[PDB]
Amino acid sequence: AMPDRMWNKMVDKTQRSKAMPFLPRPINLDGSYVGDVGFDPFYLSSIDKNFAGFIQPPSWEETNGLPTLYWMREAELKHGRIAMMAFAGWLATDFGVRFPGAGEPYTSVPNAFSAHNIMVDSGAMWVMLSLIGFIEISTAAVLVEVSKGENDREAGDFCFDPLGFCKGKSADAINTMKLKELQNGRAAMMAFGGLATQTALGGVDFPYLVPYPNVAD
Amino acid sequence: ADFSGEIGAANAELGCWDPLNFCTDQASFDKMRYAELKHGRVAQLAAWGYATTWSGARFPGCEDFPAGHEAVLKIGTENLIPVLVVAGALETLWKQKEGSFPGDFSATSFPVGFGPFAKTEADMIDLRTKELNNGRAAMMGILGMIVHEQIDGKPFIFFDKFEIYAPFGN
Amino acid sequence: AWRDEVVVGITAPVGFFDPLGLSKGKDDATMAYYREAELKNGRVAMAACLGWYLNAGGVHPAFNSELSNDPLKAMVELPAVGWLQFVLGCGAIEWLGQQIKERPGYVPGDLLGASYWVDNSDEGWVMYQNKELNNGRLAMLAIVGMVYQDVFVGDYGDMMYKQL
Amino acid sequence: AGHMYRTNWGIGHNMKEILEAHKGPFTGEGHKGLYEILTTSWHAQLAINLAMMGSLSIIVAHHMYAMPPYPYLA
Amino acid sequence: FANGLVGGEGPEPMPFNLVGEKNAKNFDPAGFSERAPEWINWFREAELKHGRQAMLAVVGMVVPEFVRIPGEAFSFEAIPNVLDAHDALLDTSMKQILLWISLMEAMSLGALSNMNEFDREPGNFGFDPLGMMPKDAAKAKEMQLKELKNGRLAMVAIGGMVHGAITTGH
Amino acid sequence: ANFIKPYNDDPFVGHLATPITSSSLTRALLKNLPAYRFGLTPLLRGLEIGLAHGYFLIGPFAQLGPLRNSDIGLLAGFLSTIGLILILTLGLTIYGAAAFGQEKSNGSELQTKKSWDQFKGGFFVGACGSAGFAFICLSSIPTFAL
Ligand SMILES: CC1=C(/C=C/C(C)=C/C=C/C(C)=C/C=C/C=C(C)/C=C/C=C(C)/C=C/C2=C(C)CCCC2(C)C)C(C)(C)CCC1
Ligand SMILES: CC1=C(/C=C/C(C)=C\C=C\C(C)=C\C=C\C=C(C)\C=C\C=C(C)\C=C\C2=C(C)CCCC2(C)C)C(C)(C)CCC1
Repeated sequence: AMPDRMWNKMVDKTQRSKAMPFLPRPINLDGSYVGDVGFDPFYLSSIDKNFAGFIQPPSWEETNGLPTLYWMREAELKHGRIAMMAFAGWLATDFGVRFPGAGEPYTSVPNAFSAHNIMVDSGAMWVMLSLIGFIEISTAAVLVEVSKGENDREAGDFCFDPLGFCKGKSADAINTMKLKELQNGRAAMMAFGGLATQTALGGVDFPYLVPYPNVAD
Repeated sequence: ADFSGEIGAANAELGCWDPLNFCTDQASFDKMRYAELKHGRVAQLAAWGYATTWSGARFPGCEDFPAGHEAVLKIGTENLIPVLVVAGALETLWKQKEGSFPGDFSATSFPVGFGPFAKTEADMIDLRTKELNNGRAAMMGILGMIVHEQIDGKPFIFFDKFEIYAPFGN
Repeated sequence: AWRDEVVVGITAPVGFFDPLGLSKGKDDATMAYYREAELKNGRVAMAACLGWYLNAGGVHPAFNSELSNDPLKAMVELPAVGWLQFVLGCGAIEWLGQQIKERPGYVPGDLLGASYWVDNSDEGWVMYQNKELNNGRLAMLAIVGMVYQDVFVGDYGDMMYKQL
Repeated sequence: AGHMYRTNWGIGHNMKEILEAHKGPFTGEGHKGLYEILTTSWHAQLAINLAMMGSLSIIVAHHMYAMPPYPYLA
Repeated sequence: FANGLVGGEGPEPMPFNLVGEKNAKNFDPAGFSERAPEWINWFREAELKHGRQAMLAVVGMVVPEFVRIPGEAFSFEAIPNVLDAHDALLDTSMKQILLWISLMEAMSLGALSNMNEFDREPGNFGFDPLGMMPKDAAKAKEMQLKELKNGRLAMVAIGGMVHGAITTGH
Repeated sequence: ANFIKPYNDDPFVGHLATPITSSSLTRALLKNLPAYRFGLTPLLRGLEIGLAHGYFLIGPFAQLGPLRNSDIGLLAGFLSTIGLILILTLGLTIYGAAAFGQEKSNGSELQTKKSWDQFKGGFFVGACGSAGFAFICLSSIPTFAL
């Protein structure tokens, strides 16, 4: 009606998306972040909300607010890293690899598709949860600091480079490297889906296919 | 333009109720008015006929014919053709009076007009309005009846047929 | 001009909505009739919706809950005396409404005469009025949908949110 | 429920704000001014508290006979 | 006339136009365009979409030989009537189809949300993989006109097709 | 928005313009009631009021009176209603005498002796007749069944 539409504020009509020529370009995907092909059909990057409020209630204190892209990038990176890790583990477990010095519980496991249940029953999953939680809390606080505007860390930057693969490297090269991580991560995320749905419906194997003629569920 | 003055306006406020703007100029209005009147007059007679027949009355030599639209389907076409011939003739006879409201056939060969029925201009307008209104009602009525006949067989919805009280006719 | 003055009814999802342009050449009086009809049809729909929902739910504590839960079956079961009172009563209110309409300053749809205290300058007033209209518009469509379901599909209960 | 009102950590509700916001077309300024009254008048507080306490006692009487709460009481 | 949208301007004839010329030039008897100028863009987009879908529907109807498709469930031999397929594979294939159609359609909302303010040409989703659209505007418009004309034909075509079957052995 | 304002814009009168007191509905209903309607003569005002009040009074007596279950219950109810109407009529007569006096002049002002007397007379006729109408109606009740 009369009120000015937020469409104007959440999209740049002058320019247009690259992956999607028809759609206009989201005003936030300006290319600063790596891997930006201007792809946000749902214009989620343009949503105005400090998602950092999840970690710390906004009412607690006045903060500048973490830009949406920062939060979104964080999640994308995290999801990707986790997915890549999971994929490797699934296959290795399928190959039979078990912990060095492990015992019957691990050895007996029939297939990765069945490991979760047996492990949760064993209780080891609980142990992992507590450990993972510690990591989450120890590393998450940084986001609040960034939103507060008191720190200038970038998304995914945990200053973690033991082997110095990227130490003293041309910025352009660091860029391609980080993109490589993102690309591999995105691939892994999609990969896990089949590694799950297919296995559930069909059976676990190197191809993890489902008996087309036979039932799946 | 403003046809509010024309007879048959819905009411003082709405004026001419033309939802789809069929009428644009006086020329069109005259066309539409003529049609409305013709359909109206025809319908008024139709309702009367349908009721008479459906209730059971039949002319001499028509005691075995069916009633309703069923008649048109079953009764011989040969005995229906007369209707067309008696109607087409009338179509030719009626003569529109120039410079007069649509549907005025005063110029017809046989005497036709307000005659003794109307005196003042107001009386004329009243009779005209009543003719139009009753026609409008019948137009809806004949449809309502036929539709319900097909739907349930009850053309009158609440009763099967009318019973007449004609003392002198007896 | 109605189009140049109307404020209530124009909302965010679609703004002014007249795809078929059924109001382009209409005068103020015709447009007033339309708005009054819109509101009345909508308000009656809202009420009908609530009635159907209650009956379908089974909360019809009248006549010893003898009448059926199916709203359409119940109507047939209701004695005519009940229906006559309904029509006549509504007719009475209609007469009074006509009196109010004739009075100078009538705003189409206002039977409480809220014009005496508030005008459309107040945004709160226009907004609340919009809510009535919007909910009424939705209700109109709903009552038409529900009847279809009961008469053709064969159900008179929610087939959308029932599956928790 | 005890974590609904603000104290010293930002999060929470301020009763004054809640009361003042609730005003309508038929009630003028609404519930404005009530907070000060109930935070500066013991008599006002006692009124509400005493009425509610008495009302509770009456409820206890009804609910404690229909639903006997103790062994060998009924 | 719209706002310059390619269309109409057709020698194509039509003797059943109740109101207006029998030609297809500027075919807008109802007159929705002038009454609702702001909806012209939307109407164009909807027209194109309906037509394009119809053009695919006809060929989909003309391939009831189960050709290029395996699977007993999909066997056109098993499901002789192409029409029966909708209910035949409703929960096995129709749902799948919906998934992709739905995802694709939702992604276009950004453009359609404010068509008037945005500059995208109605119906132009930048899809010319073979890069073969007459570069010349003169013919470019002609090409567009062909699409519209063929699409309009298709829309009507499908109706007859399907219905026809509803009244024949197929 | 305030739906309650001082009446007649007088902040000091003992009355308020609430939706109930001053709404189109209330105004319309009260304007057309026989008591305040414009044009009605004193007699007609009384008649309408009487016709209305007599019809609903026969009910209570007929269905809950001492002889309700008797075959002559409706007749008894009618008689009882007539008795009540007489009592009310006495009241009207007495009120007029005290409030208006003995000789009047204005005329056609419900608030004068002559007008009041005419009003009272109308009430009596209307009330008694209305009660009779109810007797005839309640004698045979329609089931409105087809
Ligand atoms: C609740 C309500 C309402 C109301 C209701 C009511 C209150 C009713 C009442 C009613 C009434 C209360 C009525 C009455 C009636 C009456 C009548 C109807 C009467 C009649 C009479 C007559 C007709 C006559 C008589 C006579 C005379 C006058 C004398 C001589 C003799 C004779 C008999 C002739 C309404 C619905 C609105 C709405 C809602 C609310
Ligand atoms: C509407 C209205 C109103 C209201 C009212 C009300 C709400 C209530 C009322 C109520 C009432 C007002 C009641 C009454 C009652 C009465 C009674 C209950 C009585 C009874 C009586 C009797 C029982 C008697 C008997 C007898 C006779 C008749 C004769 C002689 C002998 C003896 C004495 C035995 C007002 C006023 C505001 C205003 C106007 C309108």
